[PDB]
Order: sequence, then C-alpha cells, then structure tokens
Amino acid sequence: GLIVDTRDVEERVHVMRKTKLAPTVAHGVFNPEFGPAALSNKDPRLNEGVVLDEVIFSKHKGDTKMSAEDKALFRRCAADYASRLHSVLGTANAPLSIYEAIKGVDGLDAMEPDTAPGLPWALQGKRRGALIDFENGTVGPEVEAALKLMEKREYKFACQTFLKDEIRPMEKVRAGKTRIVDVLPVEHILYTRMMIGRFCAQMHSNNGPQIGSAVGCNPDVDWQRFGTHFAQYRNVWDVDYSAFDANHCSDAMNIMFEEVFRTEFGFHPNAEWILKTLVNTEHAYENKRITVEGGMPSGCSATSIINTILNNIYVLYALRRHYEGVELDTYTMISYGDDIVVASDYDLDFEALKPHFKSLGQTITPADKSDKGFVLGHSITDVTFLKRHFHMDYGTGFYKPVMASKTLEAILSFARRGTIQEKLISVAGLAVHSGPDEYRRLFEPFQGLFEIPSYRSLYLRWVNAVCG
Amino acid sequence: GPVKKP
Repeated sequence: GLIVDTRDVEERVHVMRKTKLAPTVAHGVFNPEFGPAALSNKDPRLNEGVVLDEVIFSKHKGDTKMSAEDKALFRRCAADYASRLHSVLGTANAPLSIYEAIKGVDGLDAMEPDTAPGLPWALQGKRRGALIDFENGTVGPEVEAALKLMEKREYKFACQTFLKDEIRPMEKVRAGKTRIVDVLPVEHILYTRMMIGRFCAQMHSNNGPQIGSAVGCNPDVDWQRFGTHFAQYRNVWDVDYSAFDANHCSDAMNIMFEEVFRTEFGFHPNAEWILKTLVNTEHAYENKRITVEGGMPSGCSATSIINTILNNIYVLYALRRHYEGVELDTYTMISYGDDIVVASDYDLDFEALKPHFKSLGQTITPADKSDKGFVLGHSITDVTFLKRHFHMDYGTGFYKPVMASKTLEAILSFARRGTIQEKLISVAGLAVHSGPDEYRRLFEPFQGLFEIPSYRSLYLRWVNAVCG
Repeated sequence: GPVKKP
C-alpha cells in the first residue's frame, strides 16, 4: 500500500524481539542455506546498516490508481467470477451466529482460544480467553460493545504488527527481509466470520479448479484430483507475484468486495462494510503508528480466501485487458493466496500480460525465474504449488505432493524447544512422498534420538487416504 | 486459431 502518514506516540507496543527456532541435530548435517528470520535490530547475521524497520515496510511502495475504463473492466471480471463462485456455492450467506462464528461449522475451523488478541487488548495484558468464552461460544461486554459499534458501522481499530518468526533463505535473513503478521483485534475476526463465515465454509468444502481455489484442500488426498485435471491441458504456467498482498490496490479491493459480497447473493449488508475496513488501516509497531492506504493485512480471518478471489479476478482481467473473447472457460486455474497454477489449451502469452497485471499494481514473473520469462508447453509435472510438485506414484498410479529435499532439510534443521518429536512426525508426512531412500537420508540425523515413523507405515496410510 | 487481439 501507500504509506500516507507516520507518527510516534508514548504508548509502546512491544513488537517481536526474540527467536523461537532452535537449531536441531540436523542443522550440522545438512548445513542449510536457511535460518531464522532476524527478530531484533541487534542481530549479528544481518548486513551492516540493514535496518529491518525500514526493510520490513519497504513493501509499501504505493496504491495503484486505476482508470475508469480499467475499473469498469475489473468490475465485469469481478462480477463474472462472483457469478461462477455463487453458482457453485449457493447463496445461503446469512450471518453465522456468535456461537457458530466462534465454534466453527462444517468446513470452518473454530477460532483459536489462545492466539494473540490484537489491539487495544494487547496493551491491557488481556488474553483472548478473557474476552470470549471459546467453550460456550459467548462474548463478554467488551466484545459485545465492539460488535454493536460494528453493527452501526462505527467501529475503528489498529493492526498490531508482529515480526514473523520463521525459517527463511539466509539471503533474505541477511537483507532483513523479515515478514510481518498484521494481527487484527479478535472481535474484528469474529464479526468477519459472522458476516462471511458460511461463504468461507462453502469455499473450503468446494475447493478445486471450478472455483479457482485450493483453500481448505488436503494435498495428500487432493493432489490426485488437481493433477489429473491440469494434466489434460496443453499449457500450464506457475506464476510468481512480488508482494501480492501489499500491492492489492484500493480500487481493486473495493470493487471486488462490492461485486462478490452483494446482498443479492445472501450476505448481510455489513459483509461488504467489514471487508472494506481492510483497505485503509493503521499499524502499530513499538512507538510508531503507520497509516496505509491499499493492500491486504495478513491477519483478517479471510485473508487467504480474499487473496485467492483477487488472484482469480486478476487473471481474468489481465487476459481480457489483452485479448478479445476471453471467458472463464478460456483457461483453468487454482490459487491459494498468491500461489497459482493456470492452464489452457490456448497459447496464451503471459509475457505480454505483464503490463496488464502492472495496471493492477502487480508484477508477475515465471516461478522458474527463467531468463526468457514465460514459455509454452510446461506441464503439471513442471510446476510448484504450495511448495509441492505433482509426481506420479507408481505403486498406486496416483499423483503425490513432493517437496524439495533442500526445503525439507531446512524444515528439519530448526525447531522450537520441546517440539522436535512432534515436528518430526509432522514432517514425516511431507517427506514420505520423496521416496524411501530420501526419507531415510532426511531422518538419519535423528536415529536413536527420536521416534521416526517407518516409511512403510506412512506409505500404507497415504494409500488408504488417497483411495479409501 | 487462438483468441483475438483488440
């Protein structure tokens, strides 16, 4: 987005200044070009002069203003995609009750009881369980008062900026390219789930190419479904965006909310409103208060779904900004936030599409970082999606999600204290698809030290999962 | 053939 104002205040919001990823026994074996992101300005690994405070907000390079004709085109694309979405999902989009928004419904996980509560609560030393009854699905007076302000369209909030404690390529770490999480107030998440939670549940339950969304998928089971679909198209592309969430422009976010979340599709009128509160935001980082126009905060309850919807509309808009006769059947795609696979039997020129995405504020490049840029003839076995390749398994004849061994090494090389055993079981479920030899190599630093699931047990499990 | 240019 466009930073329109920066100011200092006495109230100090203590941002992330720690590192909860300890190196494991595996670090010394694999020596990964990956490490924890820098969480303190006094981190020796960063380059001299690197000031994360500057770097971490450099993503806010502006808010692209769109022309009348381009906005009218975007509106048509948003309405055409919305028509497709709602035809699949239905229009039972009435608000969830407070209980259902807290506890979840089929296709929507319950709210987290002990994650960050956001502002102003973070100042007051209050936890989420002190504001909401996650067992009974009720709210206290504080939240109830805010919900009434939201009903009245009178609610205002600040985003709380957290630095993301995660493993990153050591190059990004050296450059201070630490990611931020914008933690919204828990009552804003709550009301958003009230306004659009049934829609989100339906999105999850209907994930697939038809709606262009993989949010809610299970890669172990669904890679077969997605792979067989994309295998039958002549051209497949995997596209990278630069700072996709920060570069969603005000015009595009407002129009998308207006066309997707209409009352004529069953939504309460405040569905559009609460989503629109995401466009112009205020972010709290220590004594800094930074006001931004445009861009999506990461901590909306529906950030992934909203990013996915925008991705779908961006592709239709860009193709239509360059070709005549483009329709939702001219191509197929599936997206997860900024992640995207597009396919088509037409020789679409993604190189030529670069300026049309730029008119939206977005910069697309091939995911292969090729020097020629986009090309034709790539297949589903060439692309990466959710960090996973699409590989045929020969015992079953089914597609399986295969992660890069370098990435698995990095994941296994760090862990927070007292979770190594738990993490190994988790990562084992990702690594089984790399085959027995690599699976063995990946886990050999932990032999005699922790329980390692047998390759056989996880393969037999996966087989029943993908067919049974 | 493929789609059209405007």
